[PDB]
Amino acid sequence: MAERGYSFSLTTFSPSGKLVQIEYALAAVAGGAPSVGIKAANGVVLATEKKQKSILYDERSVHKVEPITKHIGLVYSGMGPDYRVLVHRARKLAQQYYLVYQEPIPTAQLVQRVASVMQEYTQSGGVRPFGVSLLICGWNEGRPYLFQSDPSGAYFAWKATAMGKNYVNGKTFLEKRYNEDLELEDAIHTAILTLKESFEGQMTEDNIEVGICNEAGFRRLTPTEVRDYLAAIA
Amino acid sequence: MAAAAVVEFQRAQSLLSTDREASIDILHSIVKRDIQENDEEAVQVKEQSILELGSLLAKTGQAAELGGLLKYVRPFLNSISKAKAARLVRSLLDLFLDMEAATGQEVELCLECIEWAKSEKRTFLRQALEARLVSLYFDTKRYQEALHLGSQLLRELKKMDDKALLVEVQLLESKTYHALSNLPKARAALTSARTTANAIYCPPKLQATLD
Amino acid sequence: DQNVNVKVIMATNRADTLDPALLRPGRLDRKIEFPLPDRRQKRLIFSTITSKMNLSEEVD
Amino acid sequence: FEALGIAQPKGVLLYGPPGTGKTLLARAVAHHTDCTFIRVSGSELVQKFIGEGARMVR
Amino acid sequence: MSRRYDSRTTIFSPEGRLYQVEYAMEAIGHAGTCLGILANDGVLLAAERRNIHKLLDEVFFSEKIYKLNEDMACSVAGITSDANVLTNELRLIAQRYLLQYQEPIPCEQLVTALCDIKQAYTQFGGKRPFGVSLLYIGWDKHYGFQLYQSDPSGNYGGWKATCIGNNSAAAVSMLKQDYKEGEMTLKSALALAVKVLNKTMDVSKLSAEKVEIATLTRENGKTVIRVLKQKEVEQLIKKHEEEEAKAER
Amino acid sequence: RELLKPNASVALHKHSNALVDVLPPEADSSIMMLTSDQKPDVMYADIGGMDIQKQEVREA
Amino acid sequence: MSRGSSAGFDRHITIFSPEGRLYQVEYAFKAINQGGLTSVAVRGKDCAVIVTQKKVPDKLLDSSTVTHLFKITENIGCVMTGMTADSRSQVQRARYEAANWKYKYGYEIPVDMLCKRIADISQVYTQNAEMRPLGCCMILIGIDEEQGPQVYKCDPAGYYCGFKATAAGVKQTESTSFLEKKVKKKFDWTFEQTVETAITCLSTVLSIDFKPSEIEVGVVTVENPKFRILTEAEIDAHLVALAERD
Amino acid sequence: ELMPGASGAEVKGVCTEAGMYALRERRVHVTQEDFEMAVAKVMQKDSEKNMSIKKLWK
Repeated sequence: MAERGYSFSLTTFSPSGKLVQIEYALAAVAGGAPSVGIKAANGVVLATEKKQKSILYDERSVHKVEPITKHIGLVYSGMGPDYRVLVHRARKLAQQYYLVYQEPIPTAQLVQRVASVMQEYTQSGGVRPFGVSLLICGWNEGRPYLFQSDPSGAYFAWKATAMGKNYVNGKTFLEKRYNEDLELEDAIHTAILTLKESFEGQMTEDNIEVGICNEAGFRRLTPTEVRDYLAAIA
Repeated sequence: MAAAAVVEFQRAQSLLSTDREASIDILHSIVKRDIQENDEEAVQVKEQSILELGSLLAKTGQAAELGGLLKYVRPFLNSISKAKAARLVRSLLDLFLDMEAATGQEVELCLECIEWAKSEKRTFLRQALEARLVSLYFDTKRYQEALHLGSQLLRELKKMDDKALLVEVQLLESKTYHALSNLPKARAALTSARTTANAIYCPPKLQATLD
Repeated sequence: DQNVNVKVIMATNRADTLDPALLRPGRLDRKIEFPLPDRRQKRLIFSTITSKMNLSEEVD
Repeated sequence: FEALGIAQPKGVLLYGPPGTGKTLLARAVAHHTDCTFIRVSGSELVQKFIGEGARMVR
Repeated sequence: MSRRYDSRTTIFSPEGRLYQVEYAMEAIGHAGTCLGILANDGVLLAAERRNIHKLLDEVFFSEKIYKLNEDMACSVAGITSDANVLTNELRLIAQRYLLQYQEPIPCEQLVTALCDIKQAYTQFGGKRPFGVSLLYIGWDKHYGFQLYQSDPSGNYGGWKATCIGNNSAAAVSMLKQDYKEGEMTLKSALALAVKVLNKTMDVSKLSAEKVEIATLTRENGKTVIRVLKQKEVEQLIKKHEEEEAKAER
Repeated sequence: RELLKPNASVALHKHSNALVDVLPPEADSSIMMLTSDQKPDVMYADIGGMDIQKQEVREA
Repeated sequence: MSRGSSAGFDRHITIFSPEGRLYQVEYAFKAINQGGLTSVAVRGKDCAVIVTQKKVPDKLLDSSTVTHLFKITENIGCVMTGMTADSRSQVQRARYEAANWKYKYGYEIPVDMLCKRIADISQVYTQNAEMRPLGCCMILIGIDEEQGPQVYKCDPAGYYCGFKATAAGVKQTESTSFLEKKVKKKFDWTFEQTVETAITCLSTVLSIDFKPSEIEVGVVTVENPKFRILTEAEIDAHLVALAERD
Repeated sequence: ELMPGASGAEVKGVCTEAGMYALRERRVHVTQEDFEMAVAKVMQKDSEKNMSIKKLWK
């Protein structure tokens, strides 16, 4: 018939360069799942916590490592429903680029467009902005790239960053550590070790999920493979 | 990619085919070439070079080839330029230390290494080398030296620290000072160790010392 | 304070617990923080406490 | 001040963050002048003459 | 309920002005600073990114200064989030006016049109006004070289050197002190721009990663808008060392 | 009368009006104490965890 | 849990808490607990079984919407778990979206895609407080065409991922750990066993048990990919076998 | 040089923390690292605040 309810601003400016209600959203991604992203400089590899901690996981396509398109993949930390819309929206955006350019959407561009809805939800009454942060990968310009889009809509540029449990501590360890000039196989080994540092508990292959982006294209690594990398390194 | 593809085959071949005294000669020449290499990634090539030489470290033995070969691991270490790499090298060092050679050789190889890590590159590698030298010193009964090496470092790596590898120097210090019979110093090293270590997640070896 | 005894040790469970007279900068040199979730601690608490009470043969 | 004109100090505002030793200078002049420096930290804790503000003026 | 709250967004407050508009200015204060300076043959924008982090990859090299058009440039002072929406509205307006006009977009015309949207939200729609003040630099024939400043309050201003973002009062005076009316040329002005950014930041140390510098200089028949690569800015960071001496002397 | 002046307990007569003696500041206390009686279900030895915190308590 | 602190007007609005909680969603979990419905779901390789309790207030009923087993498309089937009012509205929305998929896709929809469409729609509810989220929980079962039988579970919010075996209802966590032991013990997946293992689990967690008439089992077998309700007879066949099984 | 500072409490506190850390160790010299630890922990809290709210106390 019609709906009203809540249509006045719910968000008030705090002197910090951010609003109060968005700041709270960033704590939400912190209590979210561990996800790590490191740019290997010959592809980008992104790794995420497979589990939602029930430890019955049986993945064959239900992943949180998802190809949007030919060379873009997304792994996230935070909310499930909020993420599904970003994935559906991302394909429409990538393709929007694919129609005009005949190449899909660069990392920078995809970020600008996803970011505008996340802010929209803030300023408006009767909505709340996402609780999701994205680790976005891509191969554009002849270089691998990795961007971080936060639940606010702000963007921070990162060659390596960590999300989930102990995210803050995660960023400083990466800032010092981050590597480049890595072979594909090595890319996986470094990524898994960084995931060990963020994520607690058991890792086997139904606890962590890995996806790689390189020249051939983004794909999502089979549960057998992840296991071989995990064992290999200290 | 070169370290694995030709170098390992050539080293295995010289040893398999012609005698242990005959191969030593080939082996010297192969390590000299290694400096330059023919690498297509400094990262990978260095991790594998250090690993293949590392077969010799384990014995440890007292051969002519053993002393000279040890010298090669040091420029190769500086060139490696990866954090993950440090743990690998640590392990090879552990094996050099378990099986004893002469007193003098073992101490000098580790001393020289500490200084080069500092020259060419980061404090992070300088620190890792240190854990081993201090370990070996308590056995040698060169305490006085162990005390100077460990005490000096602590302030410098403090502003760097967010990383797992640094705790280990602190762990080792405590043992050496406690054997030394300096309980304040042992207790001091302990003080630093549990605050820095946070949670276990760190390499199985690292967890093994922390507990 | 600065006695053979321990100085007054306090705990607060709220931001409204305190009084600005107590709160004032120029009284607290020290700030003791306290986390508790870490994976390591959980194993350590369990093994020491299990060890306090009697050992079974199904001990893991 | 009678000569200067302006009424003898009513409100003097010392403002800005602490750690610059702002309190410490106040103590110095207060001791020398032989005025009692009676510190309020934001509290009607140290009003005991009725123990609520607004009568802490009179 | 909803009838028992206050936020005085569309409703006027005892002040005679809305809370939401006044609060937006506070958020702008603790976010990265943007300044635009006038030169004799160009105009330039220099900005401090919202990233205080020690490691940036440069995925998007516009994280503060976005070049809208080949005739225009903008900066962001405030939250990057409200900027994202505004950036997309600007790429369309700036190019639309140009399709028709066939003349480099007037700096004034752009801001007044934009300011109208900023005020529209606070007055009606029940949305808060954007937490971003956008610093527009452009050139049109009938005012000459320009800099215009945009607010969340719908206030516009015609300037020759101004700064908005963090520690703005200091910043505008500092630009006035070094740079008078029509004094300084484009190259020497780029140096001046970095010098004020070094002093005024949310968090100290000025580096290539923390700064992005943009030039409007009129080339041979076209007005060229470029965002300088990290490499070029670095040559200006040493130039900014030289500039500190020069202001004093 | 030189060990008279500190703030401590003392005795006065009601109406034979003399400060008859002095008494320790120890006297005057209605507070109970349990040194370690009704022992908590924890000890420093009966945990291993809160290691990061083990330095902060030890010192204080 | 948290009840949140306000700094906005968070109290009756879904907008953030310092936990990251959304108020309306947390209230959506209490809607599950109102209905009394709990479901245990098991995945196999012969079939995907969903088994759930059927509500009886009185014995004058017709079974066409007393039923909590729904046809969300002819091959892939589902149950709504929780409060029956919220369930009917969600089933209704989903079916119009499902039919939309039929116009677009042109055929029988994968289990992964079906859960994903409901998830996006429920993102609209979750972000709003204009219209409160529907405090039902859906477990979709069905055979994805190449992969095999799948059991996926969406929350009121819309969080979905794959699992070896899943549960929904009054308490997810207690039901899952009981199911986890059943999963470890991994039985030979054929028709009789997968249905029976599902049925034993739902009965153990309640400790009330039931007759076959009192529960509704819905399977998607490799035998007929059609979504089928067993009915009183066919369930009974498992029950009598189950008694003889230890 | 390193601190951004903010408060009256903080400034003195660096000295207190350096001396205490040496006490826990049981050395009677103030180790070079003690001053570093004290300024680092305090610094780290203060630097953090301009991005997101926090405080030195509850």
